[PDB]
Amino acid sequence: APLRVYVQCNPLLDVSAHVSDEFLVKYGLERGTAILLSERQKGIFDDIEKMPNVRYVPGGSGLNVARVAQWMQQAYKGKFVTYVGCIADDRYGKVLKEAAEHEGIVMAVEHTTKAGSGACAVCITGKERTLVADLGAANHLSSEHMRSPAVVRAMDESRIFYFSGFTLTVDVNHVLQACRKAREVDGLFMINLSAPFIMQFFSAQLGEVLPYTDIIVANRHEAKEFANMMKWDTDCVEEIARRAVSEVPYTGTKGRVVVFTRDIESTVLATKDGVETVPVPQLDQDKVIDMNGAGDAFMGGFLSAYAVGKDLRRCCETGHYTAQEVIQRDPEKPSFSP
Ligand SMILES: Nc1ncnc2c1ncn2[C@@H]1O[C@H](COP(=O)(O)OP(=O)(O)OP(=O)(O)OP(=O)(O)OP(=O)(O)OC[C@H]2O[C@@H](n3cnc4c(N)ncnc43)[C@H](O)[C@@H]2O)[C@@H](O)[C@H]1O
Ligand code: NA
Repeated sequence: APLRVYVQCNPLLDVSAHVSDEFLVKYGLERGTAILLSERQKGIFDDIEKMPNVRYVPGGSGLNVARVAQWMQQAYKGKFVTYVGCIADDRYGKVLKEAAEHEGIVMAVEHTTKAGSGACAVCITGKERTLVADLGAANHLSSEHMRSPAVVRAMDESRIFYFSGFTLTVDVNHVLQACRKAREVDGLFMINLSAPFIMQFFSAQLGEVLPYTDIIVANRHEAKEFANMMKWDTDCVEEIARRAVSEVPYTGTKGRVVVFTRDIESTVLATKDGVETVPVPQLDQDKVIDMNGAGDAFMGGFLSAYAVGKDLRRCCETGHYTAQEVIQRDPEKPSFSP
């Protein structure tokens, strides 16, 4: 029976379409990056929606992670992951809540009338996806909600706490509440770095949370951006991981773990005990489809194995399995267990 997992992020509906390179130029976008919607992107949602074959699917980084983790523990629907974020009681909000609850996630979400539920433009150019997130309701997640009975109950019963780095743009204090709770319950606190812009523009917030963070998960690019933020003169992912273990402030007792994924190259796994690499199983690249990304899916599999007490390398193997499944989607039960 898996340990209970608490996930917090921004629940967003993904609005996905294939766009031209000129579409990216028009909107001031850098291919393959994620940003928050700004005035520079005025009109982008109307434009993408006016297209053929646009898709509307529940998204949000942490909600993706929660759904992949729950998919790996289907005997524990209602009894495994609780997700916290803020939505409106609108069409998008109802769909995000329904998809997650149908899958067995407990959706301890706030409702606001201050903005409509968030959405993310997912602009697909060949093999790459460029993401523009309009948080809407997600940016209004309140301290009142964080102290509400449903949320405190969920935190009290959970032993693994996962926040996306994307939460750092809302209110760092919400994150710190979970950081302190993880200590209270002798649990684990984990964050993903989410995007280079987190390190570029939310470094103060990230700095507040890192000392309380047991496991830091990122990809190759975010690891290099983290090195840049730290002023570390290295692009060596193994070395960046080594230094994030021992040089980034840490006040916990569970042990600091750093996990940096490298797409087809091996995943870097570091602890006080040393640095290892975990190979990614060979996959025919003609099976990799341009629909889904791999990062949240990796994190979902990682948490599904961590929750049942598997060693760190096995957690990585499980994340590779789930990531490889998700990127091949154009599937009822997993064919791999931690
Ligand atoms: N402000 C915000 N707030 C909240 N949500 C927000 C937000 N902004 C955007 N979002 C949300 O973000 C979601 C999309 O997130 P996500 O699903 O994570 O997609 P992504 O961010 O585009 O991730 P990448 O595909 O680039 O993966 P990665 O670089 O992290 O992993 P890696 O390549 O190392 O690969 C990892 C592993 O996968 C496997 N793998 C990957 N590629 C291959 C390959 N080609 N062949 C074999 N294995 C592979 C390997 O095992 C590897 O270790 C959307 O739903 C959106 O709503
Ligand atoms: Na991601």
